[PDB]
Amino acid sequence: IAKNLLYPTVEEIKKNNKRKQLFQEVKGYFMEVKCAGCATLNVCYSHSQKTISCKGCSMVILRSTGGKAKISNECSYMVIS
Amino acid sequence: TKKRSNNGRSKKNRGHTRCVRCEHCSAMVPNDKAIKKFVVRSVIDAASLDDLKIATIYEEYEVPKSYYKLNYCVSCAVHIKLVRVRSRWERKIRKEQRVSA
Amino acid sequence: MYGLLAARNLKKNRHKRRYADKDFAKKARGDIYQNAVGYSAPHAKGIVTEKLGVEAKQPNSAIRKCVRVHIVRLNKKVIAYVPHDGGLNQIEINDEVIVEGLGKKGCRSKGDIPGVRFRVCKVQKVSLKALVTKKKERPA
Amino acid sequence: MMDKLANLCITINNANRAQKRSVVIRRISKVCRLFLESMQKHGYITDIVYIDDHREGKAVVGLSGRLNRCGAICPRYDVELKDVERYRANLLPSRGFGHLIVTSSKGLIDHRECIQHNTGGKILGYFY
Amino acid sequence: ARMYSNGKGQSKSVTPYNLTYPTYIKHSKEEIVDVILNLARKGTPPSQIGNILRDNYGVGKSFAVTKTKILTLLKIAGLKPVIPEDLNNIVKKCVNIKAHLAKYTNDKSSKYQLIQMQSCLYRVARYYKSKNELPAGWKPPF
RNA sequence: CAUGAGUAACUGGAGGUCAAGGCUGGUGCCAGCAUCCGCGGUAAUACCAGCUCCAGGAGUGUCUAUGAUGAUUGCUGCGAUUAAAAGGUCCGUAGUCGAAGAACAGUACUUGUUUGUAAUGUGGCUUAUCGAGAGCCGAAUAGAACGAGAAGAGUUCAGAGUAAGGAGCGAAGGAGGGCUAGAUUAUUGAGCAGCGAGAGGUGAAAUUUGAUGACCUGCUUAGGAGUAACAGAGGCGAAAGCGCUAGUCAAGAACGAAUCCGAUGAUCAAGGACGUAGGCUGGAGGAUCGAAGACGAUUAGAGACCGUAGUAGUUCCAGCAGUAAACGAUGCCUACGCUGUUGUGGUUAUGAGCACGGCAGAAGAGAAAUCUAGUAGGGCUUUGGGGAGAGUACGCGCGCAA
RNA sequence: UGAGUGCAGGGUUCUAGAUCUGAUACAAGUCGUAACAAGGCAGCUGUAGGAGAACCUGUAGCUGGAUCA
Ligand SMILES: [Zn+2]
Ligand SMILES: [Zn+2]
Repeated sequence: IAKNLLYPTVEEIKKNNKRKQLFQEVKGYFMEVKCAGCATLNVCYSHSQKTISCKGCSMVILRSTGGKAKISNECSYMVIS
Repeated sequence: TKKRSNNGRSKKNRGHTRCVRCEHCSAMVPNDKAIKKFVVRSVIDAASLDDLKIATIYEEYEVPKSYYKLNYCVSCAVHIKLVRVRSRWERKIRKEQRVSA
Repeated sequence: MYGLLAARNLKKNRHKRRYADKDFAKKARGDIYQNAVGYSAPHAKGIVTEKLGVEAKQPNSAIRKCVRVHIVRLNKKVIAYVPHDGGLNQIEINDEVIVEGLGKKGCRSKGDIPGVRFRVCKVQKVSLKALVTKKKERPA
Repeated sequence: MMDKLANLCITINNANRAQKRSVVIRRISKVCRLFLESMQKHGYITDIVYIDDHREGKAVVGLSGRLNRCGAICPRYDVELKDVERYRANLLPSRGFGHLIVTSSKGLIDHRECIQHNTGGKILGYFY
Repeated sequence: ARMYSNGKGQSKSVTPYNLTYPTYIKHSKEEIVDVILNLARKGTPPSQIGNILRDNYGVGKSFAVTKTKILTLLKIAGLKPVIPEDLNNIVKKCVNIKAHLAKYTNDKSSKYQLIQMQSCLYRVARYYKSKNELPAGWKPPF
């Protein structure tokens, strides 16, 4: 065998389609987002199919789109899973 | 035997196209096959511009142009000598022609 | 049709294909018993009714000597060719002749003779080759 | 869908012609494993790894310089021990070398082992 | 390829390698099981149950916590529908096309779409009435 | 065993295939020969004879069926871009063909033992001078009885979830389709006003129209078609096909992603639905163009090509019909496969991908031209077998007819 | 149980027939010249009229075209 064929470089991994690999890769992940102002934390999915509003203050925190969802201008997040 | 790879026309990924009429003989020809010619002609001939300079009332004048797109069927284009017969290797060369006046 | 349990489909298809062969078709679906010499018999007896001549096909230039024969076994009348150099002189009207095939796959014309399909073999019970070359004489 | 044992053969035949030394084969079944394991016993292929991807399966293999050709037969004809030499003479290039593989109640075996064990079976494929 | 047309699309979503337990989440097992059965009684399809659980409550693929599948849980709770939800969505689209054609009779393209749709219904029916999921003499609403 | 003796070859051929003569005399496209190709018109190695050679030989020529020749019937093993040959497009029953993982069972499958073949045939040995011949031996096909093995095939399961299918979610794209309400010009026709002699048409002209005012320029109106330029080796649709602007009504394709169900699938006789144009049955309408018909020219003649004019049709609604060079002359699923460049729509670690394309080489392939044609016992349907007669006759099914 | 034979019909295969209409071969007859060169109006496929005869004319299509522009 060839090392190149049995163990691809991480560069090669990132260029391929998610299915066309030796082992298929998950692209979606979960995150904790915190609201500007009220500083409450909400669990969200990347690639969300639904618009989401902050607990309590009801500010729209996350907007659904054709691809990866859009966090509102002031808010911030961390990957949890 | 098959003479041209594109069957002599520009249709691909379509069933059917609009027809147009030949300028010289009014024959119907498909739009994607017709020979096309562009013209931009001054309303006034070059041999008169030196008289125009003394005839006009205005301080300066720009002559109006006239614009045309003409269409020809194969027989007319060959006969009027817009196109000519070419050798088996020349047939493949594609280049844009000049706009006429 | 190439599956392991496909034998029935395969057999019925391949049988139907064979009718495209002219040979198999004629044996199956044509009139193979219409002829004086053929599937039916190797030789045929008949009586001479008229003497006849025919032009050769182009580019040759000749008159070929032929005979009108009434065939005993079918009651058809047919044209036959008389092979040898002076052969026509060995035959009288109302003689009996035996007649033979020209040797093609179907009954077909041979050489330059248009539309004639048999040839004479014996006259009055004796070989025409012997008659012409004067090796034997007419029964009289 | 294509037959998995046919797919295996075309994948290695083309790669061999293109002078590659290794390939990945994308859909694998139980008899495909046993076929590859046969080619390893006779030294036609060198190294085998199997990937357990939960999506069918896939294999990575190293080719030797000794492999000229392989192929599957479809359908898988039943043969008596009397019949196998007919197929041997049809498929293989020489009486001296190469293998015709047959499935039997004793696993995959070659046309010589058929004589030793005294058994026919079903015809599967060949390599030389 | 596609069944009624010349399509060869490839858009799907990847199933994980292992499933674990979603420890990052903010509810118990029993709460998640309560959320499902509520959404069910309100009349939502089980594919929508899955979407909500992922989007709002933060659970992927809705099985890592429960060790049981959504439709099986609904049968355990007794909330099973009269017709499988796939066959049900095919009858709806047929009705819609017939209601359009009823007022716009001239539409040859809609006529074309109806005969395709109707074929798909009976192909699905014959599956279910073999697995004993429908009565043998069931017929479309038409 | 013993007596006499000295007898005993023909059939087909000799230009090529195909072994063996440009030998001598007759005949001059005659008479004849020749399976096929071909010989002969006065210098015939091919006819008719003489003489020498060749081949097989107690035998050799001919006719007729058949097996082989022949991969020109194709299971092994042919073809379908242009030589003969992929159904105009879909749906669909019978039929043929159908994941991974973990297990289970023995009727096919393969094999043992035992039955099942006189003659013929097969492997042998022994005796008629020899050789066929005769006599004796051994094993045997298909078919059946009882055991055995479990890879492939088959049946089941769910702490399993296809670059298999169907249902559903999110943001977006397109001359895809039906309906409602509007639009800028243009071509004809009428009304009225101005002007006062030609307009039209062609390679060149005549029919023809104009003082009842043409032509051209104004203002008014009435209709019925159409959507120029932008506009492309651009887009959409199952194909046929689809190009002005708004509003409205259903369904579909593709893309993103940790949604749901679980074999629901491929291809398809019979049966069913769509199908440019021209045509037919009934209604509406009728601007432009124009089969038929009628003239003017040109020609030996033009019935045609050109010009004047003119009807059915050309448009719409409700139906019938079922053909096209319905063509990329290349069936549908599913694979394995080199590089560079340019598009269209989404998505993006901004490195790239996925679907649908164009172009230019390479390597292989092929009779070449060229490449939807490379590699290959993957599955299923259609289809060809030297020219003609013939896609014709008779019968049958659909259609108002064609 | 039934041979034979009446009388109507059918199913098969052959054969007669005034007259009409195909095809094939016609050494070389009569009238034109439709195709193959831009063959003297570029050719061909479907459909509909017309015509001594090849064929001509309208409508949609194709290049196997005289143009890969
Ligand atoms: Zn907040
Ligand atoms: Zn023209």
